[PDB]
Amino acid sequence: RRPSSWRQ
Amino acid sequence: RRPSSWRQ
Amino acid sequence: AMGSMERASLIQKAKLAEQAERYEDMAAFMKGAVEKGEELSCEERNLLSVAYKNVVGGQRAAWRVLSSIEQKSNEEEKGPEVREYREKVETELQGVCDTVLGLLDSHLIKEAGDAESRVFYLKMKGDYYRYLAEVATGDDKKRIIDSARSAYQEAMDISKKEMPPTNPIRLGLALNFSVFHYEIANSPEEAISLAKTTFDEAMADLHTLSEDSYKDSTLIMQLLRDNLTLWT
Amino acid sequence: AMGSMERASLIQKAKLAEQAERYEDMAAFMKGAVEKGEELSCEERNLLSVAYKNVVGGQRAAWRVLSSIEQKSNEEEKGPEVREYREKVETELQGVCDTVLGLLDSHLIKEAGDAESRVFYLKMKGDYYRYLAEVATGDDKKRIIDSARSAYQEAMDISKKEMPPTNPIRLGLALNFSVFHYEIANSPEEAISLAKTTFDEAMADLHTLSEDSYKDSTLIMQLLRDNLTLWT
Ligand SMILES: *Cc1ccc(-n2ccnc2-c2ccccc2Br)cc1Br
Ligand SMILES: *Cc1ccc(-n2ccnc2-c2ccccc2Br)cc1Br
Ligand SMILES: [Ca+2]
Ligand SMILES: [Ca+2]
Ligand SMILES: [Cl-]
Ligand SMILES: [Cl-]
Repeated sequence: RRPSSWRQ
Repeated sequence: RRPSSWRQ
Repeated sequence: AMGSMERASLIQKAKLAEQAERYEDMAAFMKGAVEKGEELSCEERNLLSVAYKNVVGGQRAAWRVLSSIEQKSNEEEKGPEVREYREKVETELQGVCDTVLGLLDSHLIKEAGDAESRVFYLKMKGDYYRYLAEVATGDDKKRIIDSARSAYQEAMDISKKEMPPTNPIRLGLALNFSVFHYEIANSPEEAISLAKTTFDEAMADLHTLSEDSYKDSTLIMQLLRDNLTLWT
Repeated sequence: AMGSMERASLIQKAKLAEQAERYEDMAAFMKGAVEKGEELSCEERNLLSVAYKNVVGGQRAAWRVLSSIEQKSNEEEKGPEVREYREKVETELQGVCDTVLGLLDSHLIKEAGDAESRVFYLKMKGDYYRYLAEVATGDDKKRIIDSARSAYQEAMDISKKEMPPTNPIRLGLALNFSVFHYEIANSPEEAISLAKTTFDEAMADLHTLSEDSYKDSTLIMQLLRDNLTLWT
């Protein structure tokens, strides 16, 4: 999958 | 809650 | 704004917009397709309905959030901002409903001669007047409510004469008219009666259906049952 | 367009728009607030970031859907519609990124003197160049990538000198720069090294934190760990 960037 | 109208 | 795009390209792009969850674009493409002046096929009518239901559904959800905040404020004496922003969202919502009603009036309904198309468009007309009624407070609120009622009633009359009780558009129309009765017209007994009679008459007709038609009809019957469970 | 609304009213309306999930409105309100010319508080910077991240996040998701459909088409020789619509969404996305970068350049970054604000805005600059790089294919693609790298690198240099290793903005910056390395710069080893060093140095500093700060820092550390698990 796509990686996690910052998100709240 | 609110009732269900048509939705797919 | 869509006048220079081919009808078939607008339809293709509406389907792509649906896949991308770009419902504002989807609605603009389908408005462009309607404005080509030709009648809509079954699939095309569904694309038009899905697009605008998603647009107005987001607006209604936002309006309800803001209306609740505004009500709590009117029970620290804050300023005009909550009312102003609720009014902004409300005006946008009314504009979308007026756009849909304008497409139905110019000229989808008048050219719809088959029962399936005519009932579909009259159901839409009832729905969008119902959304206007949800936010209405002024001199014309009773007339908006009656416009919804009249459109739903004409659709019901046609559907009962021309369609089997399991027809999905007939079922969805009855579902939405029952919601109108409960939520808008302050007629919970009428809402319950309509939902129960619709459910029971569809149940008695399921034996005539293929497996695929049975799936379509029972899905909507479950929505009728969900409301009856909520209301009783 | 927001020039006639009070700064405080724009901020209040941005918070209402967030509650109503009206992120396009939220971004327009926060753009209006930035254009008042005053510096932004910590809370206000977060509102600006949340608003635009949600707007551009929806655009990126739609672009990826359409790009995948277009790629499958280029492997029945259909017409120009998929490319045209992907290009339409792409141009909209680029416009939003250019709007954010324009706010940062006029004049949020130049007035940001404290480490917390300067790192925040440089991280944003890296992020929005990274989103431009995701769709870039032409003469300037290497320069867009280098613009993202340069902004992230300046933010990293400040963050390592001025902030503890558990500071949430420092952690989120390192997370996003690592994603840049993996996804944009074709440097998976650099991405993995950065994520591991960031995680380990934050772990060693958790003992200094209150319970609430510990929760904030460990939440972002888990995102670093999730990427390391995906990449190794
Ligand atoms: C309001 C309503 C109710 C049912 C449907 N529906 C469900 C399955 N097929 C259909 C349908 C009915 C009429 C025209 C097209 C379609 Br796909 C749809 C709607 Br808007
Ligand atoms: C990119 C990023 C990383 C962390 C946060 N974050 C998490 C908890 N608080 C904060 C924060 C950091 C800096 C200014 C305001 C805030 Br609420 C936020 C972001 Br955009
Ligand atoms: Ca006709
Ligand atoms: Ca300053
Ligand atoms: Cl407003
Ligand atoms: Cl297009």
